[PDB]
Amino acid sequence: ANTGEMKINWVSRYMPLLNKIAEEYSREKPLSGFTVGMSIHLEAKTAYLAITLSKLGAKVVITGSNPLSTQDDVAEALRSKGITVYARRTHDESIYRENLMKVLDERPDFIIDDGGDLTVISHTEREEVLENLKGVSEETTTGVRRLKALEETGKLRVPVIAVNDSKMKYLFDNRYGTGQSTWDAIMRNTNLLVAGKNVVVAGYGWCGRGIALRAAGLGARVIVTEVDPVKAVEAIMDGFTVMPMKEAVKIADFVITASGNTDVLSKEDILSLKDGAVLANAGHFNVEIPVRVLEEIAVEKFEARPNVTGYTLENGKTVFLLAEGRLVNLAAGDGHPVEIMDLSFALQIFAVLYLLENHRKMSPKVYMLPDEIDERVARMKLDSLGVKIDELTEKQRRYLR
Amino acid sequence: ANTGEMKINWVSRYMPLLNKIAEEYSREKPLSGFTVGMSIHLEAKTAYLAITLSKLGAKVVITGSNPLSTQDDVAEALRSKGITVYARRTHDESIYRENLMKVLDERPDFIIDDGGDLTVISHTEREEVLENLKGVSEETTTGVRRLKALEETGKLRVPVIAVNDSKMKYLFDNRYGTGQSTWDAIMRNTNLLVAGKNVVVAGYGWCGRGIALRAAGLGARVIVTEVDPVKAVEAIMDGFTVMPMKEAVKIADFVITASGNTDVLSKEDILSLKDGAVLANAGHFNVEIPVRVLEEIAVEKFEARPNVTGYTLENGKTVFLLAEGRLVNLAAGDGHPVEIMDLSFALQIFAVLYLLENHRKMSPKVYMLPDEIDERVARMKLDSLGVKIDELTEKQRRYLR
Amino acid sequence: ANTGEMKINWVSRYMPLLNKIAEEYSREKPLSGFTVGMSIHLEAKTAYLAITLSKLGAKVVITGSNPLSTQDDVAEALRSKGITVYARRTHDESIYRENLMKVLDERPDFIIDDGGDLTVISHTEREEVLENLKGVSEETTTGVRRLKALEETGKLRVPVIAVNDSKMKYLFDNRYGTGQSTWDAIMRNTNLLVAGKNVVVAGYGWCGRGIALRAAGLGARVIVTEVDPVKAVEAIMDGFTVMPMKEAVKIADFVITASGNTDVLSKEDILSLKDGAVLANAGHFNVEIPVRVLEEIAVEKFEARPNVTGYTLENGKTVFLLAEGRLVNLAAGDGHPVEIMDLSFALQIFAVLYLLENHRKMSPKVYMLPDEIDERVARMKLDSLGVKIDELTEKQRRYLR
Amino acid sequence: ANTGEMKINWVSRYMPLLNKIAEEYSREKPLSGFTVGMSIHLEAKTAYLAITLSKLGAKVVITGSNPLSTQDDVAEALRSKGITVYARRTHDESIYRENLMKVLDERPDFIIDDGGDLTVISHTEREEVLENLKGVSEETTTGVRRLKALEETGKLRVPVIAVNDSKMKYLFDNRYGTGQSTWDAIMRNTNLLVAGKNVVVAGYGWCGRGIALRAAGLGARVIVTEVDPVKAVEAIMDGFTVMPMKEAVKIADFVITASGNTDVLSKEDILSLKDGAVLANAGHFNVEIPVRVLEEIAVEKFEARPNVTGYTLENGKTVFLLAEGRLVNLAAGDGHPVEIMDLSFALQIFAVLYLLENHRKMSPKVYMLPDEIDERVARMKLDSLGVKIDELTEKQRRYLR
Ligand SMILES: NC(=O)C1=CN([C@@H]2O[C@H](COP(=O)(O)OP(=O)(O)OC[C@H]3O[C@@H](n4cnc5c(N)ncnc54)[C@H](O)[C@@H]3O)[C@@H](O)[C@H]2O)C=CC1
Ligand SMILES: NC(=O)C1=CN([C@@H]2O[C@H](COP(=O)(O)OP(=O)(O)OC[C@H]3O[C@@H](n4cnc5c(N)ncnc54)[C@H](O)[C@@H]3O)[C@@H](O)[C@H]2O)C=CC1
Ligand SMILES: NC(=O)C1=CN([C@@H]2O[C@H](COP(=O)(O)OP(=O)(O)OC[C@H]3O[C@@H](n4cnc5c(N)ncnc54)[C@H](O)[C@@H]3O)[C@@H](O)[C@H]2O)C=CC1
Ligand SMILES: NC(=O)C1=CN([C@@H]2O[C@H](COP(=O)(O)OP(=O)(O)OC[C@H]3O[C@@H](n4cnc5c(N)ncnc54)[C@H](O)[C@@H]3O)[C@@H](O)[C@H]2O)C=CC1
Repeated sequence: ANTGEMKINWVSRYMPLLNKIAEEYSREKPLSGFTVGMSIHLEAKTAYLAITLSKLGAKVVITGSNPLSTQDDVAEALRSKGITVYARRTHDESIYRENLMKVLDERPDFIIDDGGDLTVISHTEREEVLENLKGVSEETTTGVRRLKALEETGKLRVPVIAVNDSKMKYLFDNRYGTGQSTWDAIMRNTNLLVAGKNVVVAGYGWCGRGIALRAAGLGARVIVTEVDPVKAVEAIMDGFTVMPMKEAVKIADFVITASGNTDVLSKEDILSLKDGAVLANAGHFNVEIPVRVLEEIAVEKFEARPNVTGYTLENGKTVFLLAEGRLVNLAAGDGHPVEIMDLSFALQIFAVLYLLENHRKMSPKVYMLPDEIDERVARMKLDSLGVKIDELTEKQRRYLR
Repeated sequence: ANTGEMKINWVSRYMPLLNKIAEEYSREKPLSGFTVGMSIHLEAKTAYLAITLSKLGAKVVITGSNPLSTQDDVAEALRSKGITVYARRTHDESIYRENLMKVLDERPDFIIDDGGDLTVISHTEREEVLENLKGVSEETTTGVRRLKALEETGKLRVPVIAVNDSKMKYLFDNRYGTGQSTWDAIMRNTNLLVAGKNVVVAGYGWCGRGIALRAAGLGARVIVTEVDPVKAVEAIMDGFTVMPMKEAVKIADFVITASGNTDVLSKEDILSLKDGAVLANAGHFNVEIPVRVLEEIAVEKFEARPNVTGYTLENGKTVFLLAEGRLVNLAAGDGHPVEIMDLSFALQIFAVLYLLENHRKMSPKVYMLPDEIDERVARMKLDSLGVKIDELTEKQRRYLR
Repeated sequence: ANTGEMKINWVSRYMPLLNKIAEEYSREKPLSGFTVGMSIHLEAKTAYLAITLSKLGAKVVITGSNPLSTQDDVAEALRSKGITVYARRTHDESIYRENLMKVLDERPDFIIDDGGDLTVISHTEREEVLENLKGVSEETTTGVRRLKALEETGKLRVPVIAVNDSKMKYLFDNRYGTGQSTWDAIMRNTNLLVAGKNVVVAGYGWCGRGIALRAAGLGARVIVTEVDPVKAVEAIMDGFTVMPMKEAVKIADFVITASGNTDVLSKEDILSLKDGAVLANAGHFNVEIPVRVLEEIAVEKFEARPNVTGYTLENGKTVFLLAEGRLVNLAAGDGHPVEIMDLSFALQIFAVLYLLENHRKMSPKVYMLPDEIDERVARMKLDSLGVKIDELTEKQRRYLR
Repeated sequence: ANTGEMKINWVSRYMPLLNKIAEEYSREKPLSGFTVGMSIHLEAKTAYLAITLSKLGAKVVITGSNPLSTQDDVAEALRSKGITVYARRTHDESIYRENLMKVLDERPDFIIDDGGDLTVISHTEREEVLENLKGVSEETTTGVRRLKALEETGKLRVPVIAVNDSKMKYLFDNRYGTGQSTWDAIMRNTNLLVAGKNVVVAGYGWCGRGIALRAAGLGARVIVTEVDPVKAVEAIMDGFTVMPMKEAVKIADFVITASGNTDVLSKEDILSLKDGAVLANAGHFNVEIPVRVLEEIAVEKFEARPNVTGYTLENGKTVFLLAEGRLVNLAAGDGHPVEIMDLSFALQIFAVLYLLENHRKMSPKVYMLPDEIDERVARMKLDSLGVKIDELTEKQRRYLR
């Protein structure tokens, strides 16, 4: 309450956008009477999202998506601000859906949820809320995948706004954010030098490039592994070396998966890995780096550092795995940078305020964030940054037509 | 003939893809009987395109998009290889359309043309050819704009393939190509230092970024001007400074337009320009930098260097303009790098070989290059580069589904 | 003991050089009978230095240069390996010199000390040890400053080797090390975004450039402030913007002192600092950023984050200070990267083994590390990195002469 | 005269420093009566050096160090400004020393010469001038090598100032200058793509790093070959890959020597070079890349492009050599960038004005440029660039002491 108060005060002074949203809507309180339910990693940052939603006059009901990572002192700071928060260090799967169930026990008008776990529970086990439910906002990718399977099978009966697709998210979340946060998680938990070390990045998309770029930034010799030749050729042009994972693994000092795939490393590769090879996953679930395969194949297994688990193999070489193969920057770092998140939230807060406005006009279909929002957030960010860009004149506006 | 022969031998050893296309189709000669007509900047590189088309068994009939000489040693080298080439020797367009007319006087099956000047002449003044004409390939942007105005007004009656849109073009043409070639044109014609000088780049798209990137590569302090906030915000994130052209112009050492616009500089800005400011256009026509406005406003006007024209203004300050405000890397450099062009051509050679195959199956509509070609060219490039990437397995291919 | 054991096991697998020194001298035990005394920041890394010295057969007697930062569990792990370690969370100034006194109470042959606090205590209060004392190694800068004041006043009567000057230290310590460790300390303690933020670096020497470089690496727009025009001119050429601290301070998001000076910021500048400006010192003592001046001028003062202290000023703007103005990467991070340290140690280990060899041959004077050591460590590093460089042939060796 | 006039007008507007030296000494004409003799590559830039010296009131007597590169229209423009210039497309070795002889036939007070060819001719064949001769300025390296062999054998009897050693030259000449000018020479003469190509830089000193840096700048994957492990280790840390020339040569697209050595490539390596490998020398004489060895070993030899000579080897692979193995940016480019040269000149103009002042005070010894000049030029450059740096205060000036 007094610590979780500070963890939020710190975050608060660096969420420029949300503060702007909170002084251009705070008075008009457009979300009064309306109650927003949400399932999301609970910590200082996501909490400021809830707090500014509340500042807009909404009744926020949160669930601790992260049972393990629930920061007690923060959840308590939220309650003392009039925000229903159902979170427990449950650890047991059973208790999660139960909390999910309790937010629905509040029949919300709008829902900003995780992986569609909340909106899907409604459409298949609790239609009560399904009626009062006016709109849904989905940031994840798993979720959007799910809330689309519904739309295609006509089972979906509420408008959804996927904010995972907008050049502003891909830029700040996927590129700059996961880029900085991934390397920060890696060096705060290992204190290894990055300069003059071979870093292998598996996958060269938004995240791959970001991680790669930042790595080059730290002085690393970057090697990129790819499956899509078009990306592989771009990596070359970017001054990097491209090779098969089978061949790269033999020289890597760090290996980072950033592909939305599985088993990016085979028993083979892992056995080629040189001694002291640190592996991290900055992509999907915990399947990019074969954790199961490591566990079995391991002769020994031990905790070396707070977030580093080491595995000694038959070859006598021992490999380290950050955050147990889970999303390294989130489960070992601070997630994304405070302002990076500020923007990823600002987008969601507008996705909600959009659902509220063009409420009815919308039909039970999953919509991609409206391009008008990106333009808005960008202008707001430039504005808080003290940057002013040129405005298109009529001679030109005409010319372009 | 003996010089133009070498200018082609040089290019020839660095067109990896076209040589691959010429030894995997050279024997099978799939373009026999077929005659390809084309309007394109005539020089060593574009000539190797014609030569490899001919290697495939085609009768190539070329027109000199660009005003050449009667004995231009390259044109003569092509003739001595059995390639009808109608080169223009004037500035006035009277003679240009005339040559355009003579390629049609050969009634071609396929056409790789410039700005649609060739395919549009057919549909509106020469329907004879319009029947034998089986397909058209359009690389430009003005052209595709034009050959679309037709399709929309149903006046188009032949399938068209726009190769201007494919991530491979945007990458190699727009980014790395114009990026390198633009700075090369600028420093071979001025020999000024780039390090520690303020470079202003107007526009931050594919070309903007590339030029920007490369400039930073040369040591310049880059300033970006933009109209689209989403791009402007990305420029900040990339470590650059963003300001209005009005404000940047006061400190620029070089100014480079890369926006598809006009009058990126007003009389105002030009008079703010410091003395010795070199301006170049790497974008559209010769209207990005107001050449007309410079000519009028100028107190003096003189040729300083082979491609630099200087204008002394009322303020006593004199500004320089590269390539008369025209596309600087093309009219002052060598166009794009040899292999950059090799790829931009390889794409077109396949666009033609596609029109030939899926010939009839296609209906008088403008099609975007088939994604299967990009994938192919990339694989071919990686292969000549000696790079091998990972192949997707079944566990994963299944997983992704 | 079981935690401090791991904190050392971790470090141990990433100290390539020291392990090499520990298997090319481990058997020969050249430091038997000899006891090494040392005053140094006590933690996992410096401990492995002591451990490998002991592996060489020396009796190591350590003092906790850092009273406050003494990691009990690590000190205890050292003791359980036969290493006298006098460290206490003393906090009281009095107890520091007392432990310094107890290592002398062991009359050492060689001394690797901190700021000359140990060798100066001998020459001015305890000449007993001054006789058995055979050699001294000085890594600091303050120390070497001091142990030179002695040599010049003939008060010094023992050979000293200053390892602070060698291109290998300046490279790994001053450049890459402090460069990475500084940004790591700053982002693990604030989780702020670095991309698209103005970073101001005061001073452009080894450390300035490194910090600058890395900052650029993270996406920041870098501004450099300098007093030596030669450096300032180099910063421009490197693509950065240079201005007076008075002017830069008005736009900085981070300010980092890296000059070996004091009051790099005046009451003035601090009052120009924008709200939320984070300040960090990566240079000398805690005087670069005027901490005293902040404390007085402050209307409020509060702890915001574990290593961030915030000061609200009369202007209502509040500024933050990392690690209380002390060396930010050391007192808020992990000091330098593990391998960076491995090399900074390897150099000292040889400085000792040099004092042992060319023991007598040397006269009571302060010597700069012998260039022969740099060459050795570099070759050892290249070797552990798996890098092989060309060997000069006779045609060339002769040619160069 | 009217062309050579413009080639000089162009250069003139981008020699900020020399213009400043020409309006802070132009009135005072401190070099009246005094005649300056000099042997230097004659072209627009070096000519502006002569012209500003003349502006200071000196009688300039120039020789065309470059017999082949003498730009007639420029030499004639100098004469029409009252400057004795002995230059001829001699081509014949005999005629060079003859012109050298004619500048001495003018008995100069000061000499800015090339490789000591002028000052050494005096001390060994023409002592007449040796008496009136008051001072000598040496910029080269060969020269300084020579004029030192004299000093050591007491044969030297006139004060010499070596401007080749000053951090300002190493910076602008060796680093940024040769760095930009080298890549410009290479891409204006080949138009090959640099991005995504392997660039091998032999030698990692001031020149090596610059070339390397810039190459990375253009998107190349850089490979560095070195003999000094300290540099090799720095290259790794800089994000590059280091290997033996024998191994790098097999994958290079460009090879650039920047070591002050010979036969950086053996018959062996040359035969490993892949087809189309372009080689350039940016270092010493024409012996870094074994031109003689190429000539012999070659099965064919032909001119491919104005500055590219190609050699087809027994293995059927043909390699290209820029500028015949000579300093590539000078003999194939424009030498260094205009302002880079402006600074390298400004330094020499002060070295002369220093010889004039502290004329007698100096004894027949070779002196390294006085650090007071570096400081001066840097301040002058910062000033023309519109940059203002902080001034050290008393609290600090005292502190530092
Ligand atoms: N760390 C974080 O906080 C964040 C993580 N992500 C995750 O990062 C992953 C990738 O993000 P994006 O780059 O935007 O996806 P993307 O589609 O833009 O890039 C994916 C690339 O991975 C490559 N790839 C697939 N399998 C591979 C394999 N076995 N080896 C090497 N390369 C392979 C593909 O060819 C593709 O180009 C996603 O799973 C996403 O959920 C997304 C946002 C933030
Ligand atoms: N030099 C060459 O060889 C090549 C030239 N181009 C030309 O470059 C131009 C742009 O190409 P791209 O960048 O890839 O398209 P793009 O759409 O990605 O770049 C356009 C950018 O310019 C900005 N912009 C428009 N007007 C502006 C103004 N008045 N001031 C500042 N910014 C402005 C837009 O907001 C946008 O971000 C086109 O005209 C194209 O034809 C394209 C390929 C190669
Ligand atoms: N944080 C760490 O772990 C490390 C810290 N250091 C410390 O960093 C400091 C600098 O190290 P170096 O850069 O190698 O010395 P340096 O001499 O190479 O750099 C110092 C620079 O500060 C500039 N400077 C002085 N006063 C200034 C002012 N008022 N404003 C702006 N610039 C100013 C000087 O012109 C000089 O170039 C030293 O005090 C050193 O002990 C050194 C190594 C590691
Ligand atoms: N192109 C131009 O206009 C200019 C050329 N130079 C020339 O560049 C050359 C080097 O300049 P710096 O870098 O300042 O000298 P440097 O000493 O700073 O760097 C030269 C490096 O070459 C390396 N080296 C020597 N032999 C080698 C071999 N066989 N293989 C691989 N590496 C080897 C050495 O370890 C040395 O560090 C000199 O000969 C100089 O005259 C200098 C300035 C301008």
